[PDB]
Amino acid sequence: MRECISIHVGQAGVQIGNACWELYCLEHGIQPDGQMPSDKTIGGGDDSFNTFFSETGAGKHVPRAVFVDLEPTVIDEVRTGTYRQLFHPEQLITGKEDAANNYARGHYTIGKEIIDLVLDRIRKLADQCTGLQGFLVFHSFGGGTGSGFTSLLMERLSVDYGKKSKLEFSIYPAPQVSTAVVEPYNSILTTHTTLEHSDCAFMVDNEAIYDICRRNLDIERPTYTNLNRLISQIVSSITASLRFDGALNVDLTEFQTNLVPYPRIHFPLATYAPVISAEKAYHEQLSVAEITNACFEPANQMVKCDPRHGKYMACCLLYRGDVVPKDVNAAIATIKTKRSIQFVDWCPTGFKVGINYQPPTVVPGGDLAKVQRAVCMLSNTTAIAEAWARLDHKFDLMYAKRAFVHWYVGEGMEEGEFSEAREDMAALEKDYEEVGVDS
Amino acid sequence: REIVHIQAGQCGNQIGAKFWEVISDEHGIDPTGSYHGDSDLQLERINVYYNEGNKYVPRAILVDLEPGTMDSVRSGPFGQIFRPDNFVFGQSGAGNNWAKGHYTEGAELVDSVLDVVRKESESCDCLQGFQLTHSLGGGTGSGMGTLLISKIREEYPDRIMNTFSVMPSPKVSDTVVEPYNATLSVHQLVENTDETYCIDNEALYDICFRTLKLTTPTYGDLNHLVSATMSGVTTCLRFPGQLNADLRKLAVNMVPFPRLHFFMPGFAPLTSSQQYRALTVPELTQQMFDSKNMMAACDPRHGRYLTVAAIFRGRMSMKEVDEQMLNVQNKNSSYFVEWIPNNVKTAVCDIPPRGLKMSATFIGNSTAIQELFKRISEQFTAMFRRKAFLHWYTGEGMDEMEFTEAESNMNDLVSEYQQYQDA
Amino acid sequence: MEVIELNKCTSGQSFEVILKPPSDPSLEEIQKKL
Amino acid sequence: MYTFVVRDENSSVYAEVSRLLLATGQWKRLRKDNPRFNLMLGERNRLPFGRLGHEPGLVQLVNYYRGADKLCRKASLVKLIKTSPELSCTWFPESYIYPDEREVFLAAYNGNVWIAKSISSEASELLDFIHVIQKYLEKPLLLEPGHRKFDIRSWVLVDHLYNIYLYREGVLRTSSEPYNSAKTCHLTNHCIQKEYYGRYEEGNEMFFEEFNQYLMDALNTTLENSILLQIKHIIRSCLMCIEPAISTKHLHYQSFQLFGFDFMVDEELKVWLIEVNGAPACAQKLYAELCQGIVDVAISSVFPLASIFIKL
Ligand SMILES: COc1cc([C@@H]2c3cc4c(cc3[C@H](Sc3nnc[nH]3)[C@@H]3COC(=O)[C@H]23)OCO4)cc(OC)c1OC
Ligand SMILES: Nc1nc2c(ncn2[C@@H]2O[C@H](COP(=O)(O)OP(=O)(O)OP(=O)(O)O)[C@@H](O)[C@H]2O)c(=O)[nH]1
Ligand SMILES: Nc1ncnc2c1ncn2[C@@H]1O[C@H](COP(=O)(O)OP(=O)(O)CP(=O)(O)O)[C@@H](O)[C@H]1O
Ligand SMILES: Nc1nc2c(ncn2[C@@H]2O[C@H](COP(=O)(O)OP(=O)(O)O)[C@@H](O)[C@H]2O)c(=O)[nH]1
Ligand SMILES: [Ca+2]
Ligand SMILES: [Mg+2]
Ligand SMILES: [Mg+2]
Ligand SMILES: [Mg+2]
Ligand SMILES: [Mg+2]
Ligand code: NA
Repeated sequence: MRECISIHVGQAGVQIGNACWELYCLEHGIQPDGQMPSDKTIGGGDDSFNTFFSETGAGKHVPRAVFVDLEPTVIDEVRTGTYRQLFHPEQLITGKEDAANNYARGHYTIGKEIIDLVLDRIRKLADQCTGLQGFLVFHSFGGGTGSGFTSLLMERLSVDYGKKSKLEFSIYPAPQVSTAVVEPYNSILTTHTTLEHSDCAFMVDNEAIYDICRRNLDIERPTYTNLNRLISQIVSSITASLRFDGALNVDLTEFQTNLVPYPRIHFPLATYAPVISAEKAYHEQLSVAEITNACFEPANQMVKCDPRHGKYMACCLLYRGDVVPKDVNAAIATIKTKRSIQFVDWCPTGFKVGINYQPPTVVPGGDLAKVQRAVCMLSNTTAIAEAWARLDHKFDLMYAKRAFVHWYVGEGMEEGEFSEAREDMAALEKDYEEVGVDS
Repeated sequence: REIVHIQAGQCGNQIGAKFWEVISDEHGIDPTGSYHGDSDLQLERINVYYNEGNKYVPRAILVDLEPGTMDSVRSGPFGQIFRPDNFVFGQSGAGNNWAKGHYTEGAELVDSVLDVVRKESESCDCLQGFQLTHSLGGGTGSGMGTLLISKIREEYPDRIMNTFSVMPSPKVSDTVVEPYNATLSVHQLVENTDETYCIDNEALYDICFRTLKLTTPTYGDLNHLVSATMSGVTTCLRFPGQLNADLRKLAVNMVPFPRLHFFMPGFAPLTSSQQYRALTVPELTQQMFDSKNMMAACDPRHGRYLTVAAIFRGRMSMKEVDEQMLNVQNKNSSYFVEWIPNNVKTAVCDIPPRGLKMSATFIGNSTAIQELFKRISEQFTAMFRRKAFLHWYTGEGMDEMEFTEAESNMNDLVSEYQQYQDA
Repeated sequence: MEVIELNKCTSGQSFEVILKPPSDPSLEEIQKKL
Repeated sequence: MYTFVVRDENSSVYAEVSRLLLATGQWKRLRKDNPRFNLMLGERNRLPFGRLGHEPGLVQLVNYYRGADKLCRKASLVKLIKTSPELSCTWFPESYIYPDEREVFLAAYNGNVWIAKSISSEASELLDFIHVIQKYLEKPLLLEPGHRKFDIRSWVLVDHLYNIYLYREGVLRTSSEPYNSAKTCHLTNHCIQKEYYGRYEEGNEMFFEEFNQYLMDALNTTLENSILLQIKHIIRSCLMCIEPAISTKHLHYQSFQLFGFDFMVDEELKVWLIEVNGAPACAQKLYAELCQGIVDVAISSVFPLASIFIKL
């Protein structure tokens, strides 16, 4: 067994991290006080769920998790929440005043002050690990902390843990879900600074989550709780293979091996189905063919884009519930003859498939209904570059007038870092075009 | 994240005391400082404006160079609630003279004020910055107030400075020297504030006369408008919710270039109350953005919105708010700049003000504000070309050169706003 | 359409299905920037 | 009140379309780069499809199908017709390379005239002028009097539901020069005919009413039976083939697009697809009617206000 440490930075990373660990405890039968009746080895073990939980002599299962926010109000709702007893004080880290939606303030001004503390508290978790695999980092692209401090931390994690893998779950900004006007700046700045320190990054576009919440849960104006509980379902689908018995994506290195042939093109598209309203009394249970077909519907993707106008490098299908290989291959054969599914020429046209028989867990009283089967598709397609092009375009509009730039220079950042960052994203966009388009 | 409020001069302390009456009510604080409210959103962020026998005390400093108006605050409805040591006043007055407030009378009193500021700042767990109420047309709020702002910046250079600045108008004038005092003050604000709400007495008078059909508006009528605006514009600072704003995020998001930090507020429904028909969300959005509803006498259709922040208060359809807000931009896209994407943001708060089941308040950084600085510049120039009334200022040690430089800096400001109306 | 590397356990199974074959800054440099 | 933008000033057809939108008082034109639009009349090249459909509270529609170029450029169309199981045929001339299928072109070369574009009887002459080599139709149907050649242009509208609408009015673009099989009586391009005309029909443009009468008098058949059935067959085959690749059915933005199909007719009244055009112009006589039909079925179907087409 090899351990994974989760790190949650800024408001989005913390509040999403709250939802995930709530879900993880439900999936594993761990009560809010940290007790786990199913676990018969008291105070130790190297089961699969021990990758994410350590154990005390008292029998308490403790998340290998750190929560970090440069303001105390969000983390305080963990301290005093439903799982207070799960975490211990050392894992919740709050500063005094936040980064004010400003990457440069989160990265340079406040980050300097707090990085050594955060690294020290992570070291206390790494020391309890007999074989640390690396880190899962949850954060927004857009926040001052989520963008500015995350990038400083990722740089320092590559220093202090050079051999360890680092995975990201990144919340990509969408005006429908309250955004700062400078979020394009923050997004580009932090992608540039984090690009070479992350081995695999799952972008989640708030616009996509928001619309799924409106369309499939028929919530008229979804809350952060609605958004985060759906996001946590997808995150849990992605991390299940680390926490349960299985042979696919069983450690962080396999994510890179299976999803990322080229280190810079390391942003897989996630597509999830089905998402069913819980106040919908009687709903037909979707079949393997249907939920697999729904994986090629842009309306189910975590980032809206058109994979038909791009090329695939890698594709993993992650099923939960009543699913057998026979049905998967039937559904795939059908889909190959009707969908437009082009792989690059230097890659096998195929699917790695993982099945966990336990159907998804939902939060009692949440807006998602139990289903008897679901699937998360992870595909590395060049079509996700549409998300970069969109963001890059908004950055250009504002930067052409140097709008807001003075806030960043006033924190000690050189204007040249904007151009550095933007030029990196320009290369990134052209790497995608080289890989996935022909003239 | 505590705010320290300072109110200076006659106007400053009058609209200041109304602000505290209004929000004290909204948070359930009675004149004696004891909380007797019925909801817990009221107390959740109460410490932003109040210090804590479980009584709440405004973190407010009351400043004036003559004792009159502050005797009136101490006798007013909520007068008991202010900390007695936070009244800081002299005897001489400022004679509606910027130089007296800034250089002679005010200089004598400013260190006493900073001692009270310092004491309030020390009892702060994490000081956000300062909020000052004042007019620009008099002597104490204008001259001493900008002197305070400068001294505060020097002692707290990493904190935010926010002002509600009442701009003078010939339609509601006390003295002819108001353009001089206002021009000298704007120069101070361009340099030493991060955010200034322009509260234009011309716009308030027009609104009282035309819309509210009050034919003889008093300062009490004008101040009813300012009170409603100050409450709405501070809502997201004082109440918990979706979006918990603060002074620094305000400035980062609304100010694309450091000198263009002068905002036009807007409010709906405009009231003198007397009406029980609550407005539909479409109507709030329509009126709020109507020129006849903005507290600065500027035509937004003569300029462009750089940034806009709107807050809707009461119980109403979030879905309908977003629809109407998006409607207004998508129907007049010409009045929003292309080079700041998604520059209109909207918040909601369930807790309506008093006497209203729903309201809307608008914060706008519009290039049309240049019209207000032009108006002042014209009035300034009409007198200054003849050096009229200047002896009031040279008698206090000032030289004409200082007026010339202030005129120049304000014309520069007008130019800069026009530069981005044509971008 | 080939099915390879099939692994089964009590919790589920995994496999691969093939449809067609194919044709760092230092601690000091950080501290300086900060 | 709907909003739209105009990013192709050279568009004859959508210049008329926008002027009709304005003349309803319910459509407002914004500046080119304003993102807050309902309708985009996009540019011909590098239209930014990835930025469409991301504006909150805006249903967005664009007048091009992303991916349609595969039908609408001659190399792509030959490849498309050759590798698509649903066409790869009979109504497309044997077509074939870069300056591959060079060995294969010479293998069939063993009437042996061909044409290159992107006309000779000797392969050597054109391989060194070099692109696609297409079998030249040596036995066209010749209009008389005039012993002359022609091509048929059909306008086809595909709406956001991927319904296919064939405009009632075609146009024959005719050669005004008798056909000599031993390059102007061979190219019916109108710009080539009014530069190297006006003889028999105004503009070397014969419309359907007259051409049908001609077939009735000269051949005892109709335009519908002898030609249009094949035309409708071909339009459906091409567009239904590419439908899964370009359909905006479940997309975050919607497309429609106007196409111009160019057909040849041979001596036995068989119809041949020559090419498909993704940015066609119209016949002046027909602009009013067709641009109004575009607004009715392509634009107001998505954005309603307060048939000239055959449904294929
Ligand atoms: C002082 O009251 C408000 C301030 C803002 C304001 C604010 C003001 C803006 C703006 C953005 C934003 C951002 S919004 C955000 N949501 N998530 C991150 N950032 C931030 C947040 O905190 C803030 O303080 C910023 O764009 C133009 O004007 C906004 C308001 O309503 C929308 C408030 O009432 C009108
Ligand atoms: N999905 C989701 N998005 C969130 C959540 N909270 C904030 N966001 C998004 O995150 C971005 C804002 O960054 P935040 O994480 O809130 O800000 P922060 O990291 O705390 O940084 P500062 O407050 O500036 O110090 C915006 O795009 C929000 O829409 C959340 O709980 N869930
Ligand atoms: N195999 C073929 N057989 C007979 N005539 C042909 C032919 N290919 C082309 N032509 C003639 O050439 C003329 C136009 O050729 P083509 O359609 O290939 O290029 P084009 O000028 O139309 C490019 P576009 O219209 O897409 O801008 C046709 O009208 C036709 O008379
Ligand atoms: N809106 C409003 N304006 C005021 C009020 N009192 C004075 N003014 C204006 O303030 C300016 C005069 O300044 P004032 O505050 O009285 O002088 P000060 O005491 O020296 O600061 C003039 O432009 C007046 O119109 C008030 O209560 N409300
Ligand atoms: Ca155990
Ligand atoms: Mg935060
Ligand atoms: Mg181990
Ligand atoms: Mg006075
Ligand atoms: Mg043509
Ligand atoms: Na004195």
